[PDB]
Amino acid sequence: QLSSNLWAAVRARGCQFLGPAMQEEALKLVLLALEDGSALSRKVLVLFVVQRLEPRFPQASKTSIGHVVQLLYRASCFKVTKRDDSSLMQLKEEFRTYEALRREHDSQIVQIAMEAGLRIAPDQWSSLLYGDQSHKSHMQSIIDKLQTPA
Amino acid sequence: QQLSSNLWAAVRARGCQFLGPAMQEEALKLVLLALEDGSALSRKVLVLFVVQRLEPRFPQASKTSIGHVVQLLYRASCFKVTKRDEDSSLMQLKEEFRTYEALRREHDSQIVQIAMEAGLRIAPDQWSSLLYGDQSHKSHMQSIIDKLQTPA
Ligand SMILES: [Cl-]
Ligand SMILES: [Cl-]
Ligand SMILES: [Cl-]
Ligand SMILES: [Cl-]
Ligand SMILES: [Cl-]
Ligand SMILES: [Zn+2]
Repeated sequence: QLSSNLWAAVRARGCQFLGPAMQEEALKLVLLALEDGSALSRKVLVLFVVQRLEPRFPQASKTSIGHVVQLLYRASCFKVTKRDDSSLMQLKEEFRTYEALRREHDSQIVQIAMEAGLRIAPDQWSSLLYGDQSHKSHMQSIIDKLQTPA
Repeated sequence: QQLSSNLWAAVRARGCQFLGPAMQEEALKLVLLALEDGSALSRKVLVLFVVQRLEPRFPQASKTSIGHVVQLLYRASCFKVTKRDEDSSLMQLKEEFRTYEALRREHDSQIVQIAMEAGLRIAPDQWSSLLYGDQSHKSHMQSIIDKLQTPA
């Protein structure tokens, strides 16, 4: 019930979580393209990612990867250069490591759960987002930052 | 060949590469695919974009050789370069070269310029063979040579 309701809330907001392994690889590919400050259109960023993902993850599509990009967009990860032509995205300087990018990504899904009234604990979050229990403290610190400080 | 061997040696000596007519055609189309909308990519990311799509079709493709193809386009003044502080330089295809024909004209002209630098005299028929593997690009090659040789 809980997971189903979380992923519905994510999809309701134009976003997607592709499962722990696929999301991790999708994010590492976004990072590979943008960590040096390259400025890519959605077209080109998605082309870059889908092409490399599709062999291992056949569910990779322009639509599903676009939705992962939208999650990062909603999280304010990008500097956007607007045009008369397709707008460009760069990763903001503070988010050009996997740890940082993953922190904003994960925080955005927690905020979505808060927006939808879902009460999820660190252990549950670790399973949901990583398929393991090695990110409990990572998830606890995300939640603390979204609540009144001590 | 003598002229062919010498031409390609001259190109490679300048940090540039021509992958063969079929392969170079595909490589340039993939550069176009990444850059035709005005995206600004580092050499790193442009090479990655190209090799990831080229290598499955042409298994001899490497980051090193594709890097040399990008250098040929750079040498040919095809890019608008930007550089923010310490971050990597970014390449955009100049607006005038965002079609295959326009991009090939500048690429092909640069290779002709290299031939001239090296003192190689190659006729349009030979050029058509060299750059396209056919005899259907002789007039294209003549126009390129005339533009390099003769003021308009
Ligand atoms: Cl064309
Ligand atoms: Cl012709
Ligand atoms: Cl002809
Ligand atoms: Cl022509
Ligand atoms: Cl032509
Ligand atoms: Zn032509």
